[PDB]
Amino acid sequence: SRRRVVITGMGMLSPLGLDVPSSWEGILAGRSGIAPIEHMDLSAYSTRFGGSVKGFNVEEYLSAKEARKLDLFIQYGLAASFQAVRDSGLEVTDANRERIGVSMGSGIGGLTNIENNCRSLFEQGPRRISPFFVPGSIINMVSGFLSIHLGLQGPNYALTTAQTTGTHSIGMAARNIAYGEADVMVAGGSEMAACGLGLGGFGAARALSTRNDEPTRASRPWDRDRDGFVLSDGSGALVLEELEHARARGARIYAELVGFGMSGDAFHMTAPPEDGAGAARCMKNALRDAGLDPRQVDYINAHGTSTPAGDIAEIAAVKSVFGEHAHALSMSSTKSMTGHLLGAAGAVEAIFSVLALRDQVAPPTINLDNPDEGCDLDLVAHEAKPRKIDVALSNSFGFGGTNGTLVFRRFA
Amino acid sequence: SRRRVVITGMGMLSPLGLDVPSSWEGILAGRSGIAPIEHMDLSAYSTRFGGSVKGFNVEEYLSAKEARKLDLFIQYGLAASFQAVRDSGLEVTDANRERIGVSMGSGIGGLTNIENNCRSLFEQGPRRISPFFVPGSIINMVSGFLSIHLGLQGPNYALTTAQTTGTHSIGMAARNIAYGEADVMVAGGSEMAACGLGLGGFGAARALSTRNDEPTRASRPWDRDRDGFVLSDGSGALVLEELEHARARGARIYAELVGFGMSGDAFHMTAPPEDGAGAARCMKNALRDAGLDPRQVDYINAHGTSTPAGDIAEIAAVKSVFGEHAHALSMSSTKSMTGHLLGAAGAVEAIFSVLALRDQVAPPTINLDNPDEGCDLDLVAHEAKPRKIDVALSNSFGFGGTNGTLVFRRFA
Ligand SMILES: CC(C)CNC(=O)c1cc[nH]n1
Ligand SMILES: CC(C)CNC(=O)c1cc[nH]n1
Repeated sequence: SRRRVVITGMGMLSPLGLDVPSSWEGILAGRSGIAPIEHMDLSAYSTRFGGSVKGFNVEEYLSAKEARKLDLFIQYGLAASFQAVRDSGLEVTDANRERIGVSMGSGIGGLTNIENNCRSLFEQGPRRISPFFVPGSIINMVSGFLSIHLGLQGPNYALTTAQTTGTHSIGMAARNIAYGEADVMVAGGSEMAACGLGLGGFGAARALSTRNDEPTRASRPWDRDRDGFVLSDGSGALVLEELEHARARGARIYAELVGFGMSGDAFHMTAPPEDGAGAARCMKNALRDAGLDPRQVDYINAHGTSTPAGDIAEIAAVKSVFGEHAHALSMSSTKSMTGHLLGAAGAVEAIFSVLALRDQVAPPTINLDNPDEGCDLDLVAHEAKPRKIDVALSNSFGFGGTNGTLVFRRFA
Repeated sequence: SRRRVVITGMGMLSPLGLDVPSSWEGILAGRSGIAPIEHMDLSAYSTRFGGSVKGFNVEEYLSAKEARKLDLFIQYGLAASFQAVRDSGLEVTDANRERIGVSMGSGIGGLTNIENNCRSLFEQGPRRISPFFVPGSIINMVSGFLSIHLGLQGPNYALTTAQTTGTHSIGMAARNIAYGEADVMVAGGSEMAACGLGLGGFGAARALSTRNDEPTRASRPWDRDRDGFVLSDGSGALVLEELEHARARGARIYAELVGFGMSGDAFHMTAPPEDGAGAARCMKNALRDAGLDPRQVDYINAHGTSTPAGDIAEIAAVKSVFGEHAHALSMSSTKSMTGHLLGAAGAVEAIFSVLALRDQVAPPTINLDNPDEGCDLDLVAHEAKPRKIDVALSNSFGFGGTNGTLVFRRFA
């Protein structure tokens, strides 16, 4: 029946690093990747900072000629994907290429490319729209280009569930493997929404921290003085592999993906219910999916976006699911350091949860200077905490009240 | 052993009609929904026609104020979804709401809303971007809004696989039910890409027919004079239901969804391999998934987009999968009449495949006046053909060489 699914490769671009080891070092050091934005003039914007991928060189991966036609989210997705596949040691052959697929998603996709092509259309005319505009901007083309570059003939798709995308992409890819639709999936998310429409759109919703004077202090999940999320760019990709397939080739296994939960809040497009009932249903689904006692959960990588409503509803959900055990587990928001990578948030955070299992350390929630009312769990304030982690849970919640939970455990 | 999945409700907005029965009356009458586009100045564009939804009244579904918050593609997906739920007679209760989910996707999503917000951003600056710009434009908001409106707490997601979206959405929803993760899913696709960036984008890629003098004859799949696809808008939704759940409430069952296939070409971004090998793999995968012999297929609803390369490669794939049986089955492109609904193409064509089973009639390929070299199958040229149909296949192929096949069978 269901096969087991393990993680054999990981790849990342984040505001903390151009790969997983560099990003993970920043996470354990409590380093902010948040800074005033340099690539554009934001003087008319109420938010002028975020998590950029600094010093990204697409020519470490792709020819300048190809990169020129690709939105940054595609470039970032491909880079993370290429890293994950190399990290896995997998050899794509005629014998296995039909069994290897990709599910790399995005919440927003090629908004920069769309904004630039809009400029061309309105300032000049449709004769100035790029012939590459559509395939260089649409969300499924991380999966599409990665399949073309590596010869992957397996299931090829893209999820778009806003800030849940990365979590759902990994969960559904794991289901593809579990049910025998594939033996290997490259799965994760990528995002680059840091153009005028992205910063302006989230700005127009009053969703973003306006702490321009101290950008590294802006993302402060569960802190009394939090005032909305920090917009960040990048990508995470994991190589997911059927367990017996991984054993057969002698793959290095990072961890086992044991649980995946999905749910809808069915409450509000942009706001969670105050009790976090949707997050609670999702986590319980994932825990049952994993065949676990909630007391087995040692570490939660929270969605923890630094929004007033979101942070407290997530505490509410965790308290509901874990009762007294909510006081024994460690929960942290790596968004304290990375900001909110939106569609990629769940992907980089799946990787941070797996590395919490490899290194037996809970990443910190930086900036948690004054926990808010009812935020009385172990939220790993300020500094990484070495502790026993056998089971780690990663939560993502998105616009539309779409929820995803991944459960990872150490593997023998 | 998996659970069986049946279709109990369908909804649609197409260039042929504001519901399923009006659209299907057009399909079987050989009617075109293609006309010069009226909603904009297309003087600088090489294509000035497409398949618009004519006379759509969002206030039959939403308050004017809910509707102002949402891109047209979201309005269209909600319309089709509300039709399908209503058509199914399903009653959402506290007992079942956790078992009812939604997978409504889009290929390109909120291009019109992005265009309109770009105009404000460049004319007046970011203070003029709508607060609802992001949640009202993102592809998962059909799934999100439908779940909030109907109280659906089951799996909530959206696929974006370009022109394969509707096929994949329906196939993965069917997997959700087959493997016990939901009892009911609303699945399909919506698209409204007939704006400047849509006609501009595909036009820059020379992907579109430029037959501005005869818009109704532009979409001519397998015809020697074909010159690119016709851009169309609309939406398809199906209520997928676990068979025992459908029978227990006395649901009317249109057909059974017995097979789903996915594959990647891993070849080119916008053109198939000339042998259609990825499409051949995808169809074999869906037939193996259904436990069917190729000889059991009576009707194929082709991808059939009216592109020089795609039409011919789809013939090669069908000839390769079905050998001698390629000449017994009937295959037609309803895009001859509807044009290419992109992300919604596979959703409306799944509905047309189900109604081909219900009514025992292969819809025509209109405008097939001079079939091209090797286009010598039964392509149902010009006129609907009544015939035995026990098994219908629906193919969708999209940018990145992402392929999906659905297999439907008569339910007695
Ligand atoms: C609905 C919003 C956009 C995201 N939701 C959360 O932040 C959350 C927290 C607890 N449950 N959902
Ligand atoms: C790969 C493009 C975007 C579409 N694909 C086809 O048209 C096709 C035909 C036979 N096999 N693939």
